[PDB]
Formats: sequence, C-alpha cells, structure tokens
Amino acid sequence: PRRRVIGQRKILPDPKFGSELLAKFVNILMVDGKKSTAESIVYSALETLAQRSGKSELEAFEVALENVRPTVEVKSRRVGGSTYQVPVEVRPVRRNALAMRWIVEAARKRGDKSMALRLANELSDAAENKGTAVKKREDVHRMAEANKAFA
Amino acid sequence: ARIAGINIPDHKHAVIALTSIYGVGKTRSKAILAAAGIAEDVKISELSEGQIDTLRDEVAKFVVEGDLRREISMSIKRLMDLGCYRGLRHRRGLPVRGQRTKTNARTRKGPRKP
Amino acid sequence: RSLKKGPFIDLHLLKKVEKAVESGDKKPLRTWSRRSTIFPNMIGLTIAVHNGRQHVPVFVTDEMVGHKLGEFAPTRTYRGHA
Amino acid sequence: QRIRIRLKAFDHRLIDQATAEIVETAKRTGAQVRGPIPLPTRKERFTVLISPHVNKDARDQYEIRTHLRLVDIVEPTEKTVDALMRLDLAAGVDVQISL
Amino acid sequence: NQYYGTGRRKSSAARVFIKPGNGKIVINQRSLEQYFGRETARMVVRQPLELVDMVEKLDLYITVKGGGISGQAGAIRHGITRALMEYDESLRSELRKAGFVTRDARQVERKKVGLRKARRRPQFSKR
Amino acid sequence: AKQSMKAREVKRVALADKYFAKRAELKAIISDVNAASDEDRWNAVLKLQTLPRDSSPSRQRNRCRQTGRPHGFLRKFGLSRIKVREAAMRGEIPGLKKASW
RNA sequence: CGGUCCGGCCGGGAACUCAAAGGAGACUGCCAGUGAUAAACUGGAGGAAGGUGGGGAUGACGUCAAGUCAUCAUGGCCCUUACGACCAGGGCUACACACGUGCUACAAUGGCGCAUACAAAGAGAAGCGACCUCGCGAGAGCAAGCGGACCUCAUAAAGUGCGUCGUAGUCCGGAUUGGAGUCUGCAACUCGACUCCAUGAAGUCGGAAUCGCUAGUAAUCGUGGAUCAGAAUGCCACGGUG
Ligand SMILES: [K+]
Ligand SMILES: [K+]
Ligand SMILES: [K+]
Ligand SMILES: [K+]
Ligand SMILES: [K+]
Ligand SMILES: [K+]
Ligand SMILES: [K+]
Ligand SMILES: [K+]
Ligand SMILES: [K+]
Ligand SMILES: [Mg+2]
Ligand SMILES: [Mg+2]
Ligand SMILES: [Mg+2]
Ligand SMILES: [Mg+2]
Ligand SMILES: [Mg+2]
Ligand SMILES: [Mg+2]
Ligand SMILES: [Mg+2]
Ligand SMILES: [Mg+2]
Ligand SMILES: [Mg+2]
Ligand SMILES: [Mg+2]
Ligand SMILES: [Mg+2]
Ligand SMILES: [Mg+2]
Repeated sequence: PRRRVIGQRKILPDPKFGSELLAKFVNILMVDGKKSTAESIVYSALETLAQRSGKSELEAFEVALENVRPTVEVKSRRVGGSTYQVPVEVRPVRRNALAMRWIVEAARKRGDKSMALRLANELSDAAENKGTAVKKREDVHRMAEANKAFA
Repeated sequence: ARIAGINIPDHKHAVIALTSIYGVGKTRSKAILAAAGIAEDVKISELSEGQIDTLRDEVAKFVVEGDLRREISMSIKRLMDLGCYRGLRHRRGLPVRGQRTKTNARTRKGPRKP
Repeated sequence: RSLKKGPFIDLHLLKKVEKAVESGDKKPLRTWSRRSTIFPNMIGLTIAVHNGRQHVPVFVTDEMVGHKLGEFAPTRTYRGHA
Repeated sequence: QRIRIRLKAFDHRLIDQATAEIVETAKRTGAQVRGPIPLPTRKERFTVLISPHVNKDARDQYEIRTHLRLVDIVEPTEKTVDALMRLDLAAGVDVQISL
Repeated sequence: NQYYGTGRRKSSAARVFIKPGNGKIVINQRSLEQYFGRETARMVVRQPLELVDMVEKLDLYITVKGGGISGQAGAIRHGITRALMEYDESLRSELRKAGFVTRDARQVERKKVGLRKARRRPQFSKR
Repeated sequence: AKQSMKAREVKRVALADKYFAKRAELKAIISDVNAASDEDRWNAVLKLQTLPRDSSPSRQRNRCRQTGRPHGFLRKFGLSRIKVREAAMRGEIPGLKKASW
C-alpha cells in the first residue's frame, strides 16, 4: 500500500499446546481451507518427532527451527541499467515465516509415504543440520556474503 | 493363477485381481466372488486350488475374453460395411456419438497434425 | 433411444409400404420421412430417402431392420481440406 | 369456529392501514381479535440485460416485495362475519377469508 | 435463578443459560464432546470460563441453530460471555480485554455481477 | 417483429386449445400400461400423427407481447428484457423498484 | 410449569430464538498531545461498532463519427408474380488447423466402503409431488398435502470415526467405443439428457510468457433460481470450512 500503515489481525493459539508459533505453522501447512487436516498432520508429525528426538515436544520443534532461520537476505535493485543483489537484514517476525515456509515446502518434495512421516523427517534432520530446508538457508547466506560489498 | 480368462492375475485382493480379466469390471467381479462365497479381502494367493477352480467356472457364465473381442469387432464390422451413419464415422475415424468436431476431438482423431 | 412401448413409423409411409408389397417391386418409393424406423415388411424394397436436396436410393435388406430410415442418407458432403 | 384472514400488499404502509382498520372494525363488534401477525415477506428478484445488444456484463437488478399479515377472530358472533364484507379496503391490498 | 445470554456468529444464533452448580455443559441435549467433534471448537467454547475461572462452578444449558460448526462454537462463546456478564457485571473489563464482548460482524459478501465470486474476476487478456 | 411471425404464434395458440387439452386422452390413457398392447395402443399412436403438426404445446415460442421478441422472455411479466426495464422505469409495474442489498 | 407414546408431542406460556413494523445508536461526540490561538492529524477511554463501521445502488462536462436500422421507433433509398406469404426435409452441431474463456485430472492434505454431524437462500397449479409397492439404476404404479413460516422440491457436501489401498500409469485418471435401457416430446438418424454392464486415450504439475486476489477476501465444498416439454461445466444468487 502507498500509505496504509496496516495493523495485525490476531491469531488464536494452539488448542493442544497453546503455542502462538504452531498456529502459524498450521496456517502455513493448511490448504484449501481444510484446517482440521493440517492440524492432524502437524500434531501426528510433532509427536513422532518428540519420541524420536528424546522428549520435549515443542522445543524439539524450536531446535530444528533455529537451525534454518535466515539472518540476511538479498533484495534485487535495478541501478541504472544494471541490477545489484543488495543484502538486507531480516526482520524478526519475517525470520519465522521464512523458516516455516522453507520447511513446509521442503517437506512436500520427499519420497515418504504420508505427510506426517514426510514432515517429521525434515523436522528431524533439520535439527541435525541436514535436509533441503537447511540447504536453502545455507544458499541464501552464501548468496548474501558474495554481495557484502553492496551492504 | 490362470482363470477362465486364460490370462494370469496376481497377488492382489480378489475383487481387484479379477478385474484383470477383459470383460470383467468392478461390480461384475463382486458378483462372481459372491456366488463362490469368497471374501473380497483375500488375496489370490492363500486360495485353495478348489476355490480357484470354483472361481473359474463362475466366470464361464459371462462371455468375457477374446471371444468378447470377437463380438465387439463383429458388431463394429457390421456397422462398417452396412453403410449407416455410424459406419461412415467409424471408417473415417471421427467421433461417432454426436460429439463436437470443430475443435477438441483429439482422443478420436489422434495427435495434432500440422 | 425411444421406448420399448412401441416403435415409430408414420402413417403416410406405412400405407405406401403395405400398398406396394403385393403389387411387386417397382420404381423406388419416394419419401421424406427420415424419422420412421424400418420394418421386416420392407425387406427387398427400394426407397428414395430425402437428404435435404435429393432422394438417394437405398435398397432395404434384412440387416437394416430396426434402424431409422434417415441414417442411410447423409446430409453433409465433405471431401478433405487440402 | 374461527375465521382466519390474510392480507397481501406490495407495500408495507398500505397494508398497515388496512390491517389496523380491519382489526379495529372487528373489535368494535365486540369480538376479540388475535393479531396482527407479520409473516415473512417474499422478495422476488430479477436481473436483466440493459443493452439492446451485447455488453452482458452491465445488468440491472430489480425486486418485488410482497408484505403479508395475519389476523384471527375466534368468536365470530352472527354480526361480525357479514360486517367484514363491507369494509373500505384499499386497492393495492387484497384479502383472503378462511373459516 | 438462571441468567441468560444471546450470542451469534456468521449465521448461527446461540442462547445460553447459566446456573450455579458444578461444571455441566449440554448442547442441544448432548454433551460437549458428543456435539463438537472438532477439538478447537471445544477450546473456543471453554475460553471465557477459563479466563474468568468459573469453569467448575456453573451449569451451562445451551441451544444453538444455524451455521456450521465453527460458527456455532463462535456463537456459544459470545452467548456464554453475555450471560456470564449477567451473572457478575463486575468482571466486564477483563472479558472485554480478551475480545469476547465484541460481536464479530463479519459476513460472507454477496456475489456481484460480472465476477465469478465476491472479488475474483475472470481472466483478462489483451489479445 | 415481422408481423408474419406474430400471426404464426396466435394461430398456434388457437390451434392448440382446440384439438389438445381435450384430445390429450389418446396420448395418455391409450399410451398406458394395460392389456391394450393390441391395435388399441398402436392405432392411437398412428392417429396422433394425423392431427395437425401444430396444436402441440411444445411448439409455441412464447414471444413478447409488445414486440414479439423471441429471446429474453420473462414469464412473470410476459415482456422481453428490453420492455420490462423501459416500463418498470416509468412506473407501470406495481411494486417493482431498484434492488440493492 | 404439569402431562408424554420421548416427538413441542399435548395442556399451557409470551420468557428466549425468530418473523416485521416503529424507534435508539456514532457525531472526531469525550480525553491527551501535535498543529499557524486554524483545518485537521496521531494515541486513549467508553462502546456492538471509531473515524467514509462492512457491502450495494448512485456514473459530472465530455471522449471514442464506439455499439445497436435483427427489440422498438424512424429520414432517405429499394422490391411489389416477390427481396412478400405458406409447407416438408435439411442446416445453424460440418473439420486439415489456430486462438479466447471454462470444467475434469495427473493422486496419499488422496481413492474406495461403512457409520455419522452442522446451513442459508429460494421455487411450486397444464405446477411441486410426499408415504407405500416394483426396478441394480435412471425411473414406473397408486396417490395424500400445498397457491404455501403449515406440504413438496430436499438426506447438504466438504467434516468426523473405523477399515482398506502403499507410490505403481496404480483400487489415480474417466476420455472413447460396443451392448442394453428409461424419460420428455407428433417425432431423439443427422442432433437430447440421464442409467446399468463392459472398455480404460492422453495425462506423472506443464517453454517463452501471463491472470486474479488485501479478510470472512483468495482457495476449496455443496445448494437454489431464470430460460425451459426435455436439454448447463454457462449466468445470477446462497450458505460451510477458511
Ligand atoms: K478389465
Ligand atoms: K430506416
Ligand atoms: K435441422
Ligand atoms: K457434430
Ligand atoms: K484452455
Ligand atoms: K467449461
Ligand atoms: K435429438
Ligand atoms: K485404472
Ligand atoms: K428444464
Ligand atoms: Mg451436443
Ligand atoms: Mg462462498
Ligand atoms: Mg473481453
Ligand atoms: Mg420451446
Ligand atoms: Mg414479548
Ligand atoms: Mg462507426
Ligand atoms: Mg444488418
Ligand atoms: Mg451457433
Ligand atoms: Mg425430492
Ligand atoms: Mg505418481
Ligand atoms: Mg470439485
Ligand atoms: Mg448451480
């Protein structure tokens, strides 16, 4: 918008865990307005992750999430006839949305059987610094260091 | 296991593996299994040979094999040299049941030509 | 498909066919009723069916029974595009 | 014994006048009037092409609103039922009598 | 006595009767879990009674019609809040602070002419 | 709309209400399931063609009253989409008015 | 409250939902700060709603010699044994191809089978058609009710629980073709819709490019209506999840 200073629509927390972060995650994962199916996928995969990675249900989700959050991105700006990838620091809230969006999109392009099994394995090896989701973060950081001259 | 369709089904559920027979679909196969008192969940394996034997004569009550291909072809060949409208459609390779030919008749006319 | 509660033939042709059977075989019986089905009484007759602008002649045989008269008289002419 | 009468009009101001008039007319005759009752109003809706030619996307939406009322008289003494037959009901309203 | 409240949502309208006692919830002559198979609907319905922690001290008798499951759950929460108002009237501010007093006035926008939906237009092509 | 067309419609209506709506028995109570599978049914079927090609209520195109326009008809008013808007707008149609909701 | 066959079904009640008439309500009205002692701006209170609360109708002088002489009207021109009128059959549905707009898919956030919840808005007399019997099914036979908050259309579907399939051109896809049927209608060959059995094309997410959408919106699921004897994937409306 040219002038509007938009507010922020509220989001209800998780029913089970009361988490304001998993409500966003369910929204990211859901499709075609089927909220219940997404909650079933996220819950089943989360508990599978908890028992695989020991204990500590939702902070097992945090430990993988903290391994994929970008800290600097690139913005394409056209100069006068050439364009540069100026690297800009990422806002706090944008860091989560980027980290969640990458995990979900990577948790779709796998050969596993279900979506719960598909997503849990991504959430696991991301905590172990493996997987396409963490590679995306590495690629973005590598791209943003090559243009550090333009910061 | 060879059945009256002398083709050979395989290790799937009974109600689906029967569908491998030309001329037997989904409901007809259910009717066949019902007349032999076989559950639709059992695979084609773990069937006693007598069970298969009583299956394969139940299929005999339908005209379902290359014999069925025979009458299908004869019905079309009849329309062919009879000369009726559907004979002309069948000989020219165009749609027969009054569909649209100005555009969009690909599955009958084949791939695109220049 | 019409019902099993009767096939359909028009009167003005049913009279002509039954009047022409006994008098033998003659010049083709000219008609416009493309929509009338073919009866076993018609076998061996020659009927000139309308196709919009001519009366194309069809010689009825045993296998063309139950078919409408029209489908032995195409109304469109098509010979290729190039 | 009870008479039940319905009122249909194309506008609410005219049906109000006729209703309040019939209702009091019976009450004069000593009977006790049950109502009036505002029944749900049936609103028809029409959409029409406004160009004589093409421009399908420019249309116009109309509607007919049919207002409806109900009153019940449950002790119709033998001076009320006839008397109702001679009321100055309006032109845009019509009445329905049921026994 | 009993205190009453009307709450409503997308297309549903709920009326809620609160009585002192122990936690009992009946919706349309059925228990809370028998009615709402959707688990977030349960969390919505209970929310006001966990904020003002009169959850085990009240009977709730509730009648709901119209709309779907999420609208009905929304109406019940609004109806509960209004009735819980009529109980105390002193615990209003904190029920206001959680956004429960506000009657959500969102409705499905009518389809418009020339558009396949409320706002989705057909495809536009230059040539 | 080419008065000849208007003449056809009025003729078809007059021809329909004379023969049929009273001679519709032979297409109903003889084309009925019963033991009349003999010539009783067959002759009725044969007789129904002898009637005029018209008088069949499935042959009236339901034109507009004021213009005879064959398309865009509205049964509630009997006029086409053009004349209804024109007459609605001057105030000839009771009750009718611009709807917004 | 009482009664009860557990059904508001009976007595009963006018509380509540609701119907539809009449009002109240929101005005930068109040508070604080900024601003040229201004207009207005930010924020706060209260309140169902806050700054045009949401949506609609409403289209200024004019522009494109824009469109319509086939709605209609109309100046000029033209035909009057025909450029007018009636009838049967055909055609507007052709098919080497190219484009526009849609629908259905390529699957596991899924297919199939069983059980089971929760809507809104509408239409109906040459009409809507219940219950019951027959049919695998479309439907057939008999026939109540309703000009309708009363009866019918009309059992919402996504959802939810259980089971099964296990990544395969498949238990995905449902195009095409054969057979057999029902219904409307004087009549379904050209050229209708739907049903059952059988068959199971392409299709494994789409090049250059390009379209819509800022919230109850996009996406997705069903429902109704007008035209109409029959004949929507279109159009116009309605609600569910979101
Ligand atoms: K097969
Ligand atoms: K002129
Ligand atoms: K034709
Ligand atoms: K065609
Ligand atoms: K296309
Ligand atoms: K389409
Ligand atoms: K046809
Ligand atoms: K298949
Ligand atoms: K119709
Ligand atoms: Mg067609
Ligand atoms: Mg919608
Ligand atoms: Mg355009
Ligand atoms: Mg017609
Ligand atoms: Mg009252
Ligand atoms: Mg021009
Ligand atoms: Mg012209
Ligand atoms: Mg056309
Ligand atoms: Mg029905
Ligand atoms: Mg695949
Ligand atoms: Mg769909
Ligand atoms: Mg529809």
